[PDB]
Amino acid sequence: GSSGVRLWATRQAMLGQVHEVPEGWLIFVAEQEELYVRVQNGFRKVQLEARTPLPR
Amino acid sequence: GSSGVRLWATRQAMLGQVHEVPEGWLIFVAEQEELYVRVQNGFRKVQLEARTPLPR
Amino acid sequence: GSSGVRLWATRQAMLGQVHEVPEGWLIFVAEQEELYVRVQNGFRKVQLEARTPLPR
Repeated sequence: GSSGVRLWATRQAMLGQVHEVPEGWLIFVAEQEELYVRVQNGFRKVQLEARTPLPR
Repeated sequence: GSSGVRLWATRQAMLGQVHEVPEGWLIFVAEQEELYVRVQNGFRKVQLEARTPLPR
Repeated sequence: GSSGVRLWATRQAMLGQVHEVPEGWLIFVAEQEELYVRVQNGFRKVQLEARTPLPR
């Protein structure tokens, strides 16, 4: 099957809808700059490194 | 270019189709709750943290 | 809100277009086998593990 990536502006908006995200979808929250994957009965944060700036 | 995220229920199901998944696609296997990225001649596991529960 | 995954052959190619990738998209660079997520004013590398070979 196929899933994809969903994003919300804030972790707050994301939590309001996370029950409705299917397992296997990635979830990004823009304010906090955090990435997770939805799993059975929860979600697991993806380890990210420091921000690399955009090229000049 | 654009890729996406593919999803399978189990390890065996994913291993059976992985040759046909192009590089740069993410792969989620629900049973193991593991996420990978397809790379040249194989795939690399994405490091995940412990499960965060869904809000009550 | 949904995003997705974009890929490029090389890091140089990706850097050429990364301003036009929206926040919350994942970015894969094939030659370097690196995975990032686009964030405010930059991009963050995703921690990957060693390559698992494709099944026999």
